[PDB]
Amino acid sequence: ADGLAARGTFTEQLQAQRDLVKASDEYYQLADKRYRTGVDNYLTLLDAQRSLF
Amino acid sequence: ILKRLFKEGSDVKAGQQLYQIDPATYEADYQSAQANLASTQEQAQRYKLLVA
Repeated sequence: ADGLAARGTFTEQLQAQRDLVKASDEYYQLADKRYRTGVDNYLTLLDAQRSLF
Repeated sequence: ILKRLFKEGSDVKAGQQLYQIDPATYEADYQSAQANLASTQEQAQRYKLLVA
């Protein structure tokens, strides 16, 4: 029964976690675009990279 | 006045330079405004790239 509860809840948890990772990856990509155009510096890019990690 | 650039008794034309009143403070605040343009045009172009 604990194995069945884990099967039932980890699909929802892992899909929420993949959406977490997709959101943080898109945030890092926008911070990289903001850096490459030239508005913010490289420290904020490294902070976004650590959040994605 | 630094120069007088018209011959007296001549057919002058609309848009011809006559005198030269010494530009010192006018070149000064022209450069002071040109610096603001050189910064804020960079701001406008960076944000026009980033809105897309």
